[PDB]
Amino acid sequence: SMNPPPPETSNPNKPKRQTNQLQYLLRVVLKTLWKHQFAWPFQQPVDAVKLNLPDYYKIIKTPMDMGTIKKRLENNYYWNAQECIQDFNTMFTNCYIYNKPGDDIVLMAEALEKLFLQKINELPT
Ligand SMILES: Cn1cc(-c2ccc(C(=O)Nc3cc(-c4ccccc4)ccc3N)nc2)c2cc[nH]c2c1=O
Repeated sequence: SMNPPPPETSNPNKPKRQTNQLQYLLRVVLKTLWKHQFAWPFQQPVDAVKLNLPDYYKIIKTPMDMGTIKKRLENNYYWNAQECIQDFNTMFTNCYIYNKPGDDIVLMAEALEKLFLQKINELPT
């Protein structure tokens, strides 16, 4: 297909372990962004077929979205908080390098990124 398989969200042989930062990433960061008015373009992988973006996966080499991030957190996929932060950053980068700077999608991404950074700056140690 035009669309890749979605990113893996299960880590079957990794031990399950909570950390304060991962709890924060799920219960504060992801929860706040997931419920935001502008979350909808970002809650699932970009469907280049339905959205008619035949070049999307030519430009975007590392697809990422909040649906994948949510599942990863809910499955304890990440070994540490920085991996999860990196996925958020990748999501936003993809949006900013593919879409035109004036597009409404970019304005929505910036509002979410602002909120993301606001929450990340209060990440527990
Ligand atoms: C990251 N990213 C994402 C999307 C994306 C992803 C999903 C949608 C989607 O679901 N639209 C939708 C919206 C409505 C709706 C919403 C609000 C009010 C009324 C109607 C209804 C149906 C559909 N289908 N749109 C754009 C996208 C496009 C171009 N570039 C990107 C991009 O980089």
